[PDB]
Amino acid sequence: TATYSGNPFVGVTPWANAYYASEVSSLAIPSLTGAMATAAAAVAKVPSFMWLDTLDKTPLMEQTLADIRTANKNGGNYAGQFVVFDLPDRDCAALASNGEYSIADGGVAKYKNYIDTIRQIVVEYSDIRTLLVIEPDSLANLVTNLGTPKCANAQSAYLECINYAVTQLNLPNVAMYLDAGHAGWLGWPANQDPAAQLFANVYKNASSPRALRGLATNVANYNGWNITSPPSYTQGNAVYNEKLYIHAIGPLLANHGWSNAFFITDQGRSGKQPTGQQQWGDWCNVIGTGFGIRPSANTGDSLLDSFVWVKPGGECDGTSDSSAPRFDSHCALPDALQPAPQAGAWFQAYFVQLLTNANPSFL
Ligand SMILES: *[C@@H]1O[C@H](CO)[C@@H](O)[C@H](O)[C@H]1NC(C)=O
Ligand SMILES: *[C@@H]1O[C@H](CO)[C@@H](O)[C@H](O)[C@H]1NC(C)=O
Ligand SMILES: *[C@H]1O[C@H](CO)[C@@H](O)[C@H](O)[C@@H]1O
Ligand SMILES: *[C@H]1O[C@H](CO)[C@@H](O)[C@H](O)[C@@H]1O
Ligand SMILES: *[C@H]1O[C@H](CO)[C@@H](O)[C@H](O)[C@@H]1O
Ligand SMILES: *[C@H]1O[C@H](CO)[C@@H](O)[C@H](O)[C@@H]1O
Ligand SMILES: *[C@H]1O[C@H](CO)[C@@H](O)[C@H](O)[C@@H]1O
Ligand SMILES: *[C@H]1O[C@H](CO)[C@@H](O)[C@H](O)[C@@H]1O
Ligand SMILES: *[C@H]1O[C@H](CO)[C@@H](O)[C@H](O)[C@@H]1O
Repeated sequence: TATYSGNPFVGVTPWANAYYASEVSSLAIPSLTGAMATAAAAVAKVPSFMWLDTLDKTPLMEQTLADIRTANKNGGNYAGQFVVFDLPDRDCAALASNGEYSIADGGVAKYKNYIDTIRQIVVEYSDIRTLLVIEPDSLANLVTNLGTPKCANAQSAYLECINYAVTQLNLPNVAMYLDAGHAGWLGWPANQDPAAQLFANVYKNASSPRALRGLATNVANYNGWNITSPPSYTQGNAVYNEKLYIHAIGPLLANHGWSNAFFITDQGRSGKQPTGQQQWGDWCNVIGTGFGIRPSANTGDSLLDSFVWVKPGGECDGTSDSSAPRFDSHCALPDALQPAPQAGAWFQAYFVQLLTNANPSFL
């Protein structure tokens, strides 16, 4: 049951990790009352992805897989879900990056060690199907942000590191999905082909890895999956939702050598449409959002393997504190909820917002 054919989401149930469940029960619930905290308890049972944003997060991955092995040894049929996110000079186009490795200070070698560490864990838990999202906010920058010096200089490192990750994690119990931005980034007509070309090149350059199932879209973003009317901030783009995006880029990938590419789409913060975004490019702790379509493989779509919740709702995108290190001005915009703590830290007011605006509702 660890190995699979076709859609890796079919035949298993994604695991709802203890890490996120702890945050909800210990940081959120003690502050909620009645209907609200009962609804919060339910959110903790919805499976979401765990982010390995630092090397010191790897022991947590092993800990999670141990829990799953027991659950399965205890009759479960669960699969792990993780995000590989520690590229050197990470988020090259961002005003502030929390990435621990730098290309200038042997970041490529450090990244390979990080991948070697993850591989050993996956080989150790060969009995568990592991679903992985590979490096969000990486390759998309190579399509539109080469005008930014940091991205231009990180191009070779990004491609070398991604090749290593994809080849070293190419195992029977693994299913990988390369991050491919979203409709508002690569969905624009002029960006579709250049993007398809790059992703197809990465695939073929890694010798068409069996484990590389396809692409992941809308990660940590808020686009709707199949909304019938275009939000004002999408003006000028015919591809205004994720469904239109994957169906546009799908055939293009085939034209470039990558046939049979499938997709997964983040809907964890897409429940309320339109959102409170004043501009499509606004990504930090956006106001007017809610939990969206629940994770499921019954997508009613030919290209979507599953709806997923990659970015865990409640965990901060970045701080709004100007006197704080790693401060990004995008988190201080009128459509960003404030005050916001450090990236990854629990953001209670944001969690309550998502819970209140949820669709399907939890209340
Ligand atoms: C192909 O793989 C090599 C490493 O073997 C890497 O250096 C190169 O950047 C990759 N090229 C592309 C287009 O992915
Ligand atoms: C959008 O997708 C959801 C989930 O598959 C479905 O319930 C809904 O009917 C769809 N709406 C439209 C307009 O296609
Ligand atoms: C998935 O594939 C493995 C071998 O790669 C088999 O042992 C298993 O039964 C399933 O077919
Ligand atoms: C996880 O749990 C679901 C129940 O919704 C099963 O259908 C699946 O086979 C796995 O055991
Ligand atoms: C359970 O785990 C979460 C995530 O680390 C903590 O925030 C919480 O305090 C508890 O230890
Ligand atoms: C944290 O713990 C509480 C109480 O056990 C649960 O209700 C919640 O779902 C989460 O697991
Ligand atoms: C959240 O963390 C607290 C300890 O800080 C636990 O008591 C609780 O059960 C949950 O794991
Ligand atoms: C729950 O959230 C409240 C804020 O509404 C905090 O005061 C409390 O410490 C807990 O984090
Ligand atoms: C939500 O509902 C549950 C079930 O009655 C309660 O235990 C909780 O206190 C909240 O009111």
